[PDB]
Amino acid sequence: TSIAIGSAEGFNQADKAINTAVKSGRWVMLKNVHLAPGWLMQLEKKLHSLQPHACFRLFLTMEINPKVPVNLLRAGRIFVFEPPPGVKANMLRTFSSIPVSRICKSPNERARLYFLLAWFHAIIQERLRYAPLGWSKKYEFGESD
Amino acid sequence: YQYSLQFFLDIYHNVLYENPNLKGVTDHTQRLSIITKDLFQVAFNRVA
Amino acid sequence: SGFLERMNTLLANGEVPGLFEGDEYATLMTQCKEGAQKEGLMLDSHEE
Amino acid sequence: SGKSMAWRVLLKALERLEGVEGVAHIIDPKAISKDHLYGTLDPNTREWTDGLFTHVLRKIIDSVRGELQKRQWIVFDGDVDPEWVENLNSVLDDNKLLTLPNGERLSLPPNVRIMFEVQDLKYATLATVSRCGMVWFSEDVLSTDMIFNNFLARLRSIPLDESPMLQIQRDAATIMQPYFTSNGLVTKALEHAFQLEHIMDLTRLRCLGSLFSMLHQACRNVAQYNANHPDFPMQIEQLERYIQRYLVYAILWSLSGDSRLKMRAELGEYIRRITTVPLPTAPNIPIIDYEVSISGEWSPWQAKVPQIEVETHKVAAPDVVVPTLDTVRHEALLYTWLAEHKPLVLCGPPGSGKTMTLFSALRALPDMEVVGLNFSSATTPELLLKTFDHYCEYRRTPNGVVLAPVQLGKWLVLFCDEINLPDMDKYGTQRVISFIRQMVEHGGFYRTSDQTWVKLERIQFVGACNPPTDPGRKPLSHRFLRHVPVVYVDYPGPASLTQIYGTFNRAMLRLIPSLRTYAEPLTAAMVEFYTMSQERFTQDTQPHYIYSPREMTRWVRGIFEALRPLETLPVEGLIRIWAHEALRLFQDRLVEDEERRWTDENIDTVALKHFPNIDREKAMSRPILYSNWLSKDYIPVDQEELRDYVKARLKVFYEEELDVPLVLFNEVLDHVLRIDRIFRQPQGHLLLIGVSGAGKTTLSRFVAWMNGLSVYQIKVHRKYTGEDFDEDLRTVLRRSGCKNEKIAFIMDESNVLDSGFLERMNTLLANGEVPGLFEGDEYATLMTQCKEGAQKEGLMLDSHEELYKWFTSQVIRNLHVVFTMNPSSEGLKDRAATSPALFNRCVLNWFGDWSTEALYQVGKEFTSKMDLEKPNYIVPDYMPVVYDKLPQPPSHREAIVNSCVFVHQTLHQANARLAKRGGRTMAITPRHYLDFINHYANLFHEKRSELE
Amino acid sequence: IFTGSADIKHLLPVETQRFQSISTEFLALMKKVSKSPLVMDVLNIQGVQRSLERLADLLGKIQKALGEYLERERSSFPRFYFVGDEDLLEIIGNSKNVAKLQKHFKKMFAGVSSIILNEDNSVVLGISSREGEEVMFKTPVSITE
Amino acid sequence: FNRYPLIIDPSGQATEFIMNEYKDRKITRTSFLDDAFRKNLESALRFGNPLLVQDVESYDPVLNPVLNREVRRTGGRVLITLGDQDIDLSPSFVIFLSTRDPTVEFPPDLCSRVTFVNFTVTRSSLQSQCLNEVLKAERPDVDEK
Amino acid sequence: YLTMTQALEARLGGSPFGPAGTGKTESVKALGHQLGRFVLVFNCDETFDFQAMGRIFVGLCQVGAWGCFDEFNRLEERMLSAVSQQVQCIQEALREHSNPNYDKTSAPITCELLNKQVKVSPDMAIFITMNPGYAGRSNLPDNLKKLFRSLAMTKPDRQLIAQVMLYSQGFRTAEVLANKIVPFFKLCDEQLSS
Ligand SMILES: Nc1ncnc2c1ncn2[C@@H]1O[C@H](COP(=O)(O)OP(=O)(O)OP(=O)(O)O)[C@@H](O)[C@H]1O
Ligand SMILES: Nc1ncnc2c1ncn2[C@@H]1O[C@H](COP(=O)(O)OP(=O)(O)O)[C@@H](O)[C@H]1O
Ligand SMILES: Nc1ncnc2c1ncn2[C@@H]1O[C@H](COP(=O)(O)OP(=O)(O)O)[C@@H](O)[C@H]1O
Ligand SMILES: Nc1ncnc2c1ncn2[C@@H]1O[C@H](COP(=O)(O)OP(=O)(O)O)[C@@H](O)[C@H]1O
Ligand SMILES: [Mg+2]
Ligand SMILES: [Mg+2]
Repeated sequence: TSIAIGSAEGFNQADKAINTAVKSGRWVMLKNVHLAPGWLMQLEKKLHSLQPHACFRLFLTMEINPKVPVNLLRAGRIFVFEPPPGVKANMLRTFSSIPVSRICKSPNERARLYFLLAWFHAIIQERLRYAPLGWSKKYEFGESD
Repeated sequence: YQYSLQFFLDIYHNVLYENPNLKGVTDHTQRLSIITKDLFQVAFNRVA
Repeated sequence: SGFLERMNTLLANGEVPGLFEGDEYATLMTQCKEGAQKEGLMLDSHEE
Repeated sequence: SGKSMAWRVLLKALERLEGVEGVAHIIDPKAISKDHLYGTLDPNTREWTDGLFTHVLRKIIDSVRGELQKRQWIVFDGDVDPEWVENLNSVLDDNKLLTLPNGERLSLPPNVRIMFEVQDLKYATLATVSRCGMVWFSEDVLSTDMIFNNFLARLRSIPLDESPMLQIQRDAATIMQPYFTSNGLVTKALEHAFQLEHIMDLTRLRCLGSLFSMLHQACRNVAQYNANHPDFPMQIEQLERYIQRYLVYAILWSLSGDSRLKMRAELGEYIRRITTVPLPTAPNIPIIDYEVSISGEWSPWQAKVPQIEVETHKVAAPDVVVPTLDTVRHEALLYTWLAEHKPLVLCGPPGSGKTMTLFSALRALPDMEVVGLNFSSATTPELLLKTFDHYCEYRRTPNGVVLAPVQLGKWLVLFCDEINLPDMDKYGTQRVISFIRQMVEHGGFYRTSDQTWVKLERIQFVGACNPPTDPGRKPLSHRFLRHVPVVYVDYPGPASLTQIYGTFNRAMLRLIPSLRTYAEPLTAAMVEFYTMSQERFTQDTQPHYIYSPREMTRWVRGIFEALRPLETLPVEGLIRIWAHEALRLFQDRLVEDEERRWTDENIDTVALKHFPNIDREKAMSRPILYSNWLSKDYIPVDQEELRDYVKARLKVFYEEELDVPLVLFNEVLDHVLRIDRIFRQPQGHLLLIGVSGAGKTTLSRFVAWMNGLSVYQIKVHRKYTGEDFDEDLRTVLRRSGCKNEKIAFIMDESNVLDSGFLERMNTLLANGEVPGLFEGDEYATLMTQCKEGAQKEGLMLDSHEELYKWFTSQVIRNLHVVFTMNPSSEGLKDRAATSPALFNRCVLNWFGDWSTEALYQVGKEFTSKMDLEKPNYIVPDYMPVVYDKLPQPPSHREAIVNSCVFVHQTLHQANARLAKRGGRTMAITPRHYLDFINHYANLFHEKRSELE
Repeated sequence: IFTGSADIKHLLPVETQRFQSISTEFLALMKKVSKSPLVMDVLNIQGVQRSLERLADLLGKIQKALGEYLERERSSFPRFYFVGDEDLLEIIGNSKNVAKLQKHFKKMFAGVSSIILNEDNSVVLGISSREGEEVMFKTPVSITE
Repeated sequence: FNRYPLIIDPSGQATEFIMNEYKDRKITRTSFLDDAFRKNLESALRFGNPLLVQDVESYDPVLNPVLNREVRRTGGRVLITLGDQDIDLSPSFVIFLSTRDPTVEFPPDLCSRVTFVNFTVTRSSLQSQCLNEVLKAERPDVDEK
Repeated sequence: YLTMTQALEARLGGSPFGPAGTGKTESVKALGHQLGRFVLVFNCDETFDFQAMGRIFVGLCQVGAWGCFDEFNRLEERMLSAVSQQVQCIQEALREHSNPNYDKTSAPITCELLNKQVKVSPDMAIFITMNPGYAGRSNLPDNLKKLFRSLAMTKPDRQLIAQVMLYSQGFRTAEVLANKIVPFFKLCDEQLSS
């Protein structure tokens, strides 16, 4: 169950989804939780006094923001998502994200096109590291592109 | 970069009890070297 | 004996004509408007 | 620049040219909230309520009364910011649609024009600028000759009385005409005035608006003279002789009344060079020092400044004004503007006499009721609206809704004391100022409940403020200043102060006939020390270091109160009272020990300079303590005698109110005396500043119990909200206003859970009343209780207005507010804007933290039970002394207590080291020290008992 | 609305009865006007000013109490979602007086400003734009059927 | 302690230690955020039972008279004013405040009313913990001995 | 036209962005009018909350109309995140129309808006026009941005617009007039005072 956080109804839905999931092993993902720093503190206290199902997982999506409470950060395990360190890492991430059956369809030339796209996507993204020379501006070339 | 003591204790527990490099090792000295080496590796992997 | 003259009216009519007077009546009207709103009744007139 | 007249004239001209009726809806968008401009969607019922602009546009679209056949102009006269005008992006572009969050879309009809009359566009974005046709007006478009013609044309046609009055104006217009030509006297004076420095930014219309109001008063003066002389009305020769001098008089005050004396003088010589009007021939007397008598003669203002003798019971009373050169001039100028109902602002340093001058002028102007409003940084137009709800009624008239004072035949004056404190938003707009500009320029405002224009009747505005350069003060908008003449009220000079308080001292020293001779030296010492303190301590050091003649008034009152029940007193006794009151007024607010040391030393220096041949020790013994606890009278008290009395009363206090034992040290005895003084004064409010756990609340409750005052504290919790505070305010006001109950309302800074709490207290501290606190049934119940309360006092008061005034007077005399807050440099400076009454209506006592002397006395007193006697103790050659007055051969107990003081001071050093490294530190308080010595006594007894 | 939709009586029994009680006093005052249509006679009717003031306030209450009923009708013709509550009541309540419907078509349609009607106003012959351009329907729409 | 203790323990052994030490005196765990906190506080004050209150970062100022020991002894009764209700204070009452956030800042007024007891991990204690844990894993016979 | 129609085929929203006066809103309406769609423009502000946006979506979905939300970044950041859920569920419903397996003679496609099952017409679309250069505006969360295809509209082709408009109005020297009026406006922006 995926929930955006900003709405007042989103807070009510998040609590019900979490309460249902902790008794069934269901997964709950809450996105943009950095937009509600005050509610995040109350969620950390709620999670502390809880013994959910062994399969239950709670995912919190946020930007890297100083508004995120320290107490929540200590309670959870942090994973940083950022541009891949280089061309090799960028292209390995691309080939893992795209299912194999996607590349391996009937036209055999499809595989080389995906490689060219992966190389092109890596070169364009890596040039952003050179803020001014690679591109005049810091464009958000990303997964959607 | 906020890390509780339990997070490190989970790392320490992983090296001591969930270490694939200790599956067949029986010598205490060699297990200690594996534990010492793997402690630094898991600490970097989970924190980074 | 004045106690029962009030109860004689209350038992029969559910109301005492002179019990709420002055500020007591004004406060009663405010509470009745609040009370009728919780029942979903559009009553504003004091007589209503 | 003529922007308003340009579209008002065009609208009328198109009506005549085309036959189409022109209707203008003028809106001040920033005088109301954006919710009230466009509307709101209900959070729960999802019901849509129209805002002001949405209601007007929807009325035109619906066309119930033929609005689509008329020319409809919606003029947004006010500031443009992206927050509100970008809601009109789809209106101003080719869409011509007002889109609302409820999904509704309102099409702009072809007969509607959206217009924006503004002074600048420095906050508008390109999106707005690109979507609107621009007509630029320069100040050269409206020439000063045009403004002069308009004033003269109105003077020759519109009678001022409601014609013998018009005939006076017409003859006066002929006299003024030569000076109002281009390159005339007024034009040259105006150009020179812009070169001078003014307390506020100078604009042509503020000066001319003031000048034209004064000249209208001169026409009324001639008519009033004709009433006094029905036989011989003023002739043209006398009429000519009066107008020319009054015009010069009016020019000086309209163009330099907002400037200092040196600038007022300099404009005088410049006029003297260029004018041909006869002028006073005095060699070195400025023209601003002369008035114009109705006989067309210059008369010195000094002729109206007598050396009065004040009745001995009115010494330094709030209503008493000693006539000075500035007061008589300012009162006359205020009279002219007030009599014409012209809005005005008095500007000057806090305590310069702005309220005193305004209220003095209002006494000579009956049929005018003043209502004091105290602006804060959080003041919104809603504060004005509550005042309207209490003093005024809305009545339906055939021409629209009219708001007029409840009392008939009276002009109601809204006095705003801090008109330039309200918060300026990020786009340079103060909402309440825009609201006042609307009521003065447009004669009314919009009632947001029904979107209906309300017209004001018999309501005028007077503003007071500090100079805009002062901290927390913002410059007033030029669109508001063009309608408000500004007079600058400076601090009285050294000679003016000598005249004012020399008069008071002469009256107050008639209580003791043997002390009449010392009136002049007493005043001279007062002026010298006050001037030295005002120079020594300024707002640069601390935000509350403001010294004004208010301290001088309290100084004379304090001595007078200590002299009334006295049959006789030696001169040394007079100096002790004089020194004691100086310490209470100048030293109690000081933060640093160096500052307090300087004040203590210079009190002795000033006193002996003006009072030689006196016994220094009997008059200036450093422990200066005064009390009425050991006698009927407020006479000096010995420190040891006072200590025994406070211990005796603290014993009773433990058994009746609060069983929290307190250690009595010297600073506590001085503090309780200071709190006792304020509780015995009307509107006696306290601002106790110090570290938490220093006893500020406990001492306040103890002194409140000694003076018969009930202690009220609001019972805050996590769910305590604003209407909880309002209900708590109603409870305290009913008890002190209706039941005649003396109440010490003790409230901490932590009790302030919202900024709205202090907006209520800011009004309560200054006026003893909150205009909107009692509403609906609460007001009706209050009136019943006030009628019952006044009856018990033997007062025949039945009118609700009469009852409310008596209720306010009871709150003024009975309600005492004690504010406690920790010392925070940023917090204290910010606190002044939020609650300016905290720093000008409350007596500030800087308790601070416990000193080294206090720590030692607490330690030595608390360890008396301890067996710390070691006769064999050896005093080291280098003794780590932390208490400066620790005896030179310290004993073992003296060393122990000295070490106890050292340990507490180490934590302050320890916190500083972690703070300087970015570490997290927790406050060190006297309760830590009390915790320390408590554990020391317990462990010592426990360890000694176990060992034995 | 309170005559042409019998469902509203069950949905809002309070509102229906309230309107009928007011609708009675309105019709009673209408009958007096019919007897004496002279303006001065109407102006001299006892309390006629206060009667209308109460009628205006009371009718406004009913209007604000039909919000949930209006949200139900918006589903049956979803272009009503772009019409305000008061305008929708005018549309629903004036379903027989079609001439009053003309001003509301610009809110529900991109370029339909008015509809073309026969002399009876019972058949919609076509639609027209704000500039006068007309579209004549191939099969006209009958309002009677 | 003289002033009531405020406990800072991110790990949570101090909370357990306080509850172990006070079972015989029937200590109750509660929080400033719980709905029953006022009832629990009133019960602990009246019956003189130890009370442990968590989440002191959300401190309720209703404890201000309790922490300052503002008791009124009149008529053979020891009274504590909790809000607007007076309560008889039993001498066996004790209150512990706890937080799991070492980075929380308290206002100076709260700092003057409490005794700070900070449970920070020391290098020696962590060394003992890790030496014992590896002994348990690697030499279970030695660790048991 | 090419970028927005690619987003429409991908069942994504269009997000033209750029400074003011570049044709962002008019181009969206022009494309909608080209396709014969009912285009509704909304001037968004901070009062366009989750409940208000959802109700507007309900009307747009059932009618089959295009919603062009201008100044869309004037919404609060918390509201932008919340609205992203509604935009996503509509887009999933739109892809149900595009499924060849789905047959028109079946249960209508429906998405959940405001806890109600709302029918979605395949003709409806969502467009947002924004000036990302305006300071003080709300930043769109990434999960919302992935639902829109963005195109930079920064430099309008002024000389072509001037030439065609003057030629359509009947000016015989439209090419000469366009070659003068467009540089003249450029000169005024620089030669005249600021
Ligand atoms: N054409 C005119 N002839 C004579 N007097 C004029 C003319 N236009 C304006 N005035 C006068 O000069 C002043 C100009 O006021 P007006 O409201 O026209 O200016 P504005 O620029 O719109 O003002 P603001 O910026 O304060 O809104 C007024 O005293 C007005 O009576
Ligand atoms: N001529 C005077 N006569 C009497 N008191 C004066 C005179 N000049 C100054 N004062 C004193 O100066 C102070 C001015 O107070 P107030 O009118 O409230 O000042 P402001 O309005 O400038 O803050 C009072 O203490 C007042 O008694
Ligand atoms: N002079 C004193 N002697 C002993 N204890 C004191 C003294 N002053 C304060 N205390 C202690 O500090 C506590 C807090 O006092 P309070 O008046 O609330 O302080 P403040 O108002 O400065 O925050 C008291 O309840 C008492 O325990
Ligand atoms: N291609 C075009 N042809 C004709 N006029 C255009 C064109 N693009 C923009 N315009 C005009 O430019 C102005 C601004 O267009 P608009 O869509 O409101 O811009 P934006 O959305 O970028 O603020 C309008 O007058 C519009 O008709
Ligand atoms: Mg104007
Ligand atoms: Mg646009």
